[PDB]
Amino acid sequence: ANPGFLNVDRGEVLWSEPRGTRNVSLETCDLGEGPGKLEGAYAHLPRYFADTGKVMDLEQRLLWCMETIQGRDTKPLVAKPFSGPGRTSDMEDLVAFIANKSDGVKIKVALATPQEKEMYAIGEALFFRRSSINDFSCSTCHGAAGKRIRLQALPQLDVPGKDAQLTMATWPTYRVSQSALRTMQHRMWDMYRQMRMPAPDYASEAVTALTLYLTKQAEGGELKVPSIK
Amino acid sequence: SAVDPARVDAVVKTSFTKLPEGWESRLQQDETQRICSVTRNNPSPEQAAAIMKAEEVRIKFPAGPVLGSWKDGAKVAQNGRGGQFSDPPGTVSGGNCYACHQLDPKEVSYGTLGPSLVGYGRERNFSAEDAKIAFAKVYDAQASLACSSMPRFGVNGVLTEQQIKDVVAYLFDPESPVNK
Ligand code: HEC
Ligand code: HEC
Repeated sequence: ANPGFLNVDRGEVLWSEPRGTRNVSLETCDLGEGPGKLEGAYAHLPRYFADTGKVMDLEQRLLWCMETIQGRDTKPLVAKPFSGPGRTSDMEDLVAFIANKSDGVKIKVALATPQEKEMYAIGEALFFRRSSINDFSCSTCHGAAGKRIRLQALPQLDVPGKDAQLTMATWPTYRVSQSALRTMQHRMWDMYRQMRMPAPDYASEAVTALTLYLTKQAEGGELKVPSIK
Repeated sequence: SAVDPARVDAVVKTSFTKLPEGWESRLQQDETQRICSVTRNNPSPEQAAAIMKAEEVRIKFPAGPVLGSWKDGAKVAQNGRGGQFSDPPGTVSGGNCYACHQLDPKEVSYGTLGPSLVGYGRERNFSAEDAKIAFAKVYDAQASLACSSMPRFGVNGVLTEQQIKDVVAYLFDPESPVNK
């Protein structure tokens, strides 16, 4: 029914698997919905975490847990966050699994503090921001309806409504043309890559700022994750 | 208003730390990048006007004619590689017009973010003067329309004078599939 159900079941392993100097699993990792509780947590991500004092996506959160809870050496992961042929990504698998624990749920981020409203704003700004040799912005290709790049149609993401909901409901997803499950991080990387920008930092501020905007414009979208593309 | 602060710089500055040699510049907006971003690509009349004044002066025209090579212009139109960090050194850049435009009427893969350019030359009676207009449009589009979604190809160093000569020919050379 979907080749992206490996990552689902590979992410299940790592969540169970004790690792690090402290050698515990991420079964007690808090994702916003309380410790251990996986249900709907991605449908409410990115969000503010009191234990750091900032807004955070799924990956920035996992990584935090790896550091403090597990004591896992995250440095090799922030370096190879996106899988290859013959090499998984324990950052794309734990996203598949955690995302699937939010399957059938509706996307529901909320601007509830000074940190989250500020983040969203800055993400709105980064969405419109023109820069570099091609002058592109995301809003250049997501700034209207019924438009397509070559043969592939474009989702409207500068407004609330259908396209956006459906988009964030179809991420993370499995792309066959790469035969790999991919996360919002990689998409953010791929799009800045093709905007002729420098390569954004994996799990950086800018990426997570964008995601919140995209996810807030996606409100109501009923997660069907991980998808086939 | 939700006055968005200069906290956008840091968020970029601090989130874009892996930079290929000489790419810090790719983060800093020029004054016509900055207006188009702060107004969501909706300039006001006065806003649009100032841009045009600064953009149309930046346009250099060729020492010789406008028209170049439509057969080599077709190559500029189809190439969507170039400028990327993922791009190996020596990668020849294109204008990639096909991404956003219909060009060869026979061709079936084309975007609809930009205007149909099918028969552009024929529709403009192959006028040598309207080709100057199409040249200065490719060299710098924001010279004629402020905050336009077409890349300022020639002013941003993506297209060479000669490539623009070549891609314009593709729109204007009567013997091109675009004009047939
Ligand atoms: C080259 C023009 C272009 C630019 C620039 C661009 N996009 Fe895209 N976008 C596309 C195209 C084409 C697709 C379809 C590819 C796919 O989803 O497999 C797409 C797809 C997406 C998707 C996934 C759609 C889906 O449902 O699968 C997201 C999310 C997205 N874009 C957001 C962004 C963001 C954020 C930026 C700014 C970093 C951006 N885009 C910049 C053209 C563009
Ligand atoms: C990233 C999107 C994009 C790309 C790439 C692009 N165009 Fe455009 N183009 C547009 C849009 C949007 C307009 C309409 C606004 C304007 O006048 O600038 C336009 C306008 C034009 C026009 C004038 C349209 C008219 O109304 O008569 C011409 C001619 C043109 N482009 C040619 C080209 C050529 C040649 C290339 C390849 C070098 C190219 N374009 C690449 C998006 C694009």
